[PDB]
Amino acid sequence: RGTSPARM
Amino acid sequence: SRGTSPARM
Amino acid sequence: MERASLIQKAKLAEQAERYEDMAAFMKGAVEKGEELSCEERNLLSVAYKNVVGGQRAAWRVLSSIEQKSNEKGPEVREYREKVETELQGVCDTVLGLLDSHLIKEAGDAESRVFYLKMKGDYYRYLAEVATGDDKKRIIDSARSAYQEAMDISAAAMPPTNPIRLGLALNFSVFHYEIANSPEEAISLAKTTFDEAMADLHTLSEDSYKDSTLIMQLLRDNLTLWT
Amino acid sequence: PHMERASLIQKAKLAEQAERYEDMAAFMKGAVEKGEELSCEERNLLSVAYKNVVGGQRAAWRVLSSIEQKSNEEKGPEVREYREKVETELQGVCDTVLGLLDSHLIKEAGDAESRVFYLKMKGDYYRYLAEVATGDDKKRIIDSARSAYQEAMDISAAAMPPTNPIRLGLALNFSVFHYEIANSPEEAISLAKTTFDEAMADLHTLSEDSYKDSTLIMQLLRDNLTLWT
Ligand SMILES: [Cl-]
Ligand SMILES: [Cl-]
Ligand SMILES: [Cl-]
Repeated sequence: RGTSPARM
Repeated sequence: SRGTSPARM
Repeated sequence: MERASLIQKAKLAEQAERYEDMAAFMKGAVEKGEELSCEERNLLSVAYKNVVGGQRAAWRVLSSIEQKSNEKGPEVREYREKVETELQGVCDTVLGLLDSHLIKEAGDAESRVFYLKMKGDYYRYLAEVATGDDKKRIIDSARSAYQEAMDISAAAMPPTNPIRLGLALNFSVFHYEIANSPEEAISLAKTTFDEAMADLHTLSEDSYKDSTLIMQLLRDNLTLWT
Repeated sequence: PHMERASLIQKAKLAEQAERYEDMAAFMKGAVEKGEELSCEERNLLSVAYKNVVGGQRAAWRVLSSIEQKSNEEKGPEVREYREKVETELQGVCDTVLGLLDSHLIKEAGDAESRVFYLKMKGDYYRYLAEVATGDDKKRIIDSARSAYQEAMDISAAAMPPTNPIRLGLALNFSVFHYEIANSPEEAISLAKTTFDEAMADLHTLSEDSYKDSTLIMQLLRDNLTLWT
């Protein structure tokens, strides 16, 4: 998907 | 590093 | 003398790409009752995002095979339902950790936003596989968690904060793909992209590895949606 | 009450597509336990399933051993403990495969290609156990791996052409066993060279599809010879 990485 | 045969032959 | 060992083994499990083990170590560390550091929150999220990611990917493969069926057999549905049930179990475990420990015991706004974004995310993963009246309830729970995180992030974090950005990115994806609100998704992503973009290049050595990857995803989604 | 053999085989094919190799291995173990022989297609589903499961454990083990060695050459017992846990799980999967091979699949007669396939598997999973073994246990495990590979070699030489992909794969893995496990690099180079040349001499006789299959494994022999010489 075009969703956020797990780490941020 | 070297290789060994694939699982499917 | 166990929490330090659990976090050290979760770091080793990540390096060894043993994410089921990593998730078990992080669940154990959370269950110690102590709050998680910024580093530790990412070990928890990396562990479960990789576990559930593999289940989501497998589920999409099996559902896509069902879109072929008779251009077969009940086995694809049975096996997809097994994968679906395991995925739901992992999501329920994460949501249980969030509610029984992490959201209540979060000490600052950035951590609280991080966990509420996680809550919205795992309800969204449940919504991806849900159908009917259950899906409606799950969608409401996901929107509630994301909206609470949005309210806190707007009042407590700068518009360039990577966690605030990732939240807005995911909530816009929730609007487009889950809630059938494409207009709200575009409005949110465009607002997010612009407000962060105006400040990103004006900061002084702040968190840029986090921001750069998220803003690529916003730019790419906006390209597909418009 | 139980699941049909055909359904287990169909779900193993689905599990491969979905890259759920632990599930695939469980479906194939169930299909083997039905007592019926495996087709050429089914033999590959069994090998693909366990090679991927054990491959992930081997990779994790190498990462953890590399960290452990660096930590000696960061003063905690957790690296050794976690490497030992992964090692024990890897050994359990190898023991499961070897158990399937001995309790059902390997027979004293039957299709030579399938027997060679299973004896090569036996040599391979004893070789994976040797990768993590130490002391007098390692010596026993190495002997078991050489016995299985040698029996497969003897059958393949008398029953299959030099270009047979399974014969080629066996020779490739037995040469790696010699080089990496048994400390016999000379025998490893000799075997790889011999296997490649005997197959090359016979390639002219093969159909387009057979030549693609054989030359795919001959490229692995070519690659290791380049690395070793
Ligand atoms: Cl981190
Ligand atoms: Cl049956
Ligand atoms: Cl095949």
